[PDB]
Amino acid sequence: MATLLQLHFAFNGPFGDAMAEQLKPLAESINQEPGFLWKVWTESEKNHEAGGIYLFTDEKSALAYLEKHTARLKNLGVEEVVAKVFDVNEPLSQINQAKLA
Amino acid sequence: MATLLQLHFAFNGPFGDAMAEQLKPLAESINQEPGFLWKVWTESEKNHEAGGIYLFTDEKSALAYLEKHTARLKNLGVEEVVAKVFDVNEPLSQINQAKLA
Repeated sequence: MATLLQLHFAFNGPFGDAMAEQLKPLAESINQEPGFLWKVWTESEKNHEAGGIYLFTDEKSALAYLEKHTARLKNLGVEEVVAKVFDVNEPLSQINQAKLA
Repeated sequence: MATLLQLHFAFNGPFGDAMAEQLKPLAESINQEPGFLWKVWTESEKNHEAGGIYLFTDEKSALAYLEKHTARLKNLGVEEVVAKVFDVNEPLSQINQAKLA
């Protein structure tokens, strides 16, 4: 469905490599979630947060699947994954057309 | 600096039009934050959240400016706007090249 979803959590959930390397070949196994369209290529020790915004197979699975990721980090990691699915509010795209033009 | 920042708060902070319409001409006055590159074109009543991810003049001003937005909504709105600046973790961009290719 090419849904754009927010998916991020605090760093020090895993040590970090779980994202930087171990996300690539183990994502479907470790987090147990596919993604379908693309994956999260975000990590920020300086921000103490790891994750970003990426495309998920759909919105409905997306909010349920935060708990998929979260089931790991709630246990050994940190707090919870912040995942929501927003919608495009087109009126304000007027003020978008500077850098994204 | 074309910094990509997360900026979103819960809906029912403003009635909503503060984003949908009133953000466009009043953004610099209401929130009193410029943005520079582009603005946030997100609104989601179904998610009960309003805001998204957009480019800010820089990261340093970005985390300080959450409180700019927040000084309004902490007073009359909802909780606090969620704003963080993440970084690009390029090794996982391998798994990005499906839909963003």
